[PDB]
Formats: sequence, structure tokens, C-alpha cells
Amino acid sequence: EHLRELRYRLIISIIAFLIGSGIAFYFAKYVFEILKEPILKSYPEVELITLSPTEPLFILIKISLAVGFIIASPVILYQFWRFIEPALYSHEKRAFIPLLLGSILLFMLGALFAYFIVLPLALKFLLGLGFTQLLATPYLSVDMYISFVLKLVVAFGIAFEMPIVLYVLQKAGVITPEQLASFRKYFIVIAFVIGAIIAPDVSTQVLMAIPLLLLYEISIFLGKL
Ligand SMILES: CCCCCCCCCCC(CCCCCCCCCC)(CO[C@H]1O[C@@H](CO)[C@H](O[C@@H]2O[C@@H](CO)[C@H](O)[C@@H](O)[C@@H]2O)[C@@H](O)[C@@H]1O)CO[C@H]1O[C@@H](CO)[C@H](O[C@@H]2O[C@@H](CO)[C@H](O)[C@@H](O)[C@@H]2O)[C@@H](O)[C@H]1O
Repeated sequence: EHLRELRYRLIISIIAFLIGSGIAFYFAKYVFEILKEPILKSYPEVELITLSPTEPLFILIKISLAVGFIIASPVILYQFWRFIEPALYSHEKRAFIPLLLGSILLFMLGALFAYFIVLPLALKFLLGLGFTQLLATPYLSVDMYISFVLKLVVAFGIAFEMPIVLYVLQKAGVITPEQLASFRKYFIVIAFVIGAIIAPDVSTQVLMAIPLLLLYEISIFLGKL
């Protein structure tokens, strides 16, 4: 049953993600505008050329897949939450509703944080560091810039879900707040690994690790037992 439940809830979540991805595909040219907007306004001297051969569809498929996941985030959050509580951990179903709503708005606040705080900051640390206008002119590849935005935006959505899945595991006594306090020296490496994968330089790898450790230290404080 628990074996089969996942092998059906997965297919429902995967079915939702593709419906969401297809929607994202249709209005992708407009989503490409929202993404281009942060650079276009801050450093207009920086040209977004397509250094790539004939790959504006790869940029499309990346856009249709990442944005298709932010559309499906409410369905995916539900399939997680229903497979765990009241299913295994909690007991009340009107503790589940404020949990789903709370976790739906934590993925949205995560994406807004990346797009409106991490990213503009990540651009000043990259090309806004004084007179670096010479090494940044038709030097920007759109496939580079778009991807970094999509990585940063999706990672922060997910990174924000940590203090709820954690508070709920700590409450269900699956983990203790001291067990997170012991994993600190490993999450510092986790955060810098994630920061190495998604960020282009050290300045941005660090810029990313900071809110991640901060989200980890929010989970320990939600060690109210
Ligand atoms: C969960 C479902 C998914 C929801 C999110 C998906 C993405 C939604 C963004 C898409 C969308 C609304 C779509 C709504 C329908 C959703 C239905 C969902 C599926 C249901 C099953 C944004 O909608 C608006 O959003 C705001 C921008 O953020 C703005 O609104 C207000 O505006 C101010 C006005 O005065 C207000 O004063 C201000 O207050 C707000 O700024 C508008 O600028 C914008 O149109 C449409 O935008 C774009 O669509 C594309 C066609 O692909 C259009 O194609 C191009 O346009 C031609 C023009 O000639 C070009 O010639 C041609 O190149 C091409 O043809 C674009 O033109 C474009 O307009």
C-alpha cells in the first residue's frame, strides 16, 4: 500500500509538472522578458548575445521546465504533505490545511527572494564591481544568464521549504534540534556545494551560502519541543 501510494502520487505530481510545463511553454516569450528585465535595466551597456549556435529553444525548454515547476509547486507540495501527514507524522487534517497554505506561500516567497534580492545582488558582485564594463559588454551569453536566474530562483523556492519540513520532522521527533546542531559542519559543506553548482563565481557562491545557512539556523530555532 505505502509502496503503491508513492508509485501513484509520483505519477500525479509528474502529470501536473508536464501540464504546468506546457502552459509555461506557450507564454515563454513573455517569461523570457521577466527574466531579461533585471540586467536590461541595471546594466543596459551589457549586451545579451546568443554566443550559442542555433539554440534559443534550449533557453525555451529551460524556461518552460523551470516555470512549469513553479506552476506545479502547489500540486507537488500537496502530494508530499498528504504522503506524510496525517499519513505517518501528524494526526489533525485542520493542521494540514494551514501547513499546505504555509508551505505554498513559502515556495513563492523563496522564488521572490531569489529574483528580487539574491539576483540583483549577484549582478553587482559580478559586473557592477566598479569599471568591469570592459570585460562585460557583448560578453553576456543569454543561455548563461537565463539558466543562472532559473537555478537561483528554483533553488531558493526549495531552500525555503526547509524550515517547514524540518519543524514538522522535529515535532514528530524524527530528528532532534541537537541533531541539526551536530550536522552544522556538514550543512556548511552542503550549502557551499549547492553554491558551487548554481553560482558562477566565489562572490556569488558565498552570497548564496549565507541565506542557506540562515535557513538552517531557522530550523534549529523551530526546535520548540
Ligand atoms: C496558472 C495558469 C498560468 C498563469 C500564468 C502563465 C503566464 C501568464 C503571463 C502571460 C500574460 C497573461 C496571460 C494570462 C492568462 C493565463 C492563463 C493560464 C492557463 C489557464 C489554463 C501576461 O499578462 C499581463 O501581466 C502583466 C505583466 O506582468 C501586465 O498586466 C497589467 O498590464 C498593464 C496594462 O495596462 C496594467 O496597467 C499593469 O498593472 C499590469 O502590468 C501585462 O503586461 C501582461 O500582459 C500575457 O502576456 C503576453 O502574452 C503573449 C502571448 O503569449 C503576448 O504575445 C505577444 O504580444 C504581442 C503584442 O502586440 C506581440 O506583438 C507578439 O510578439 C506576441 O504575440 C504578449 O503581448 C503578452 O501580453
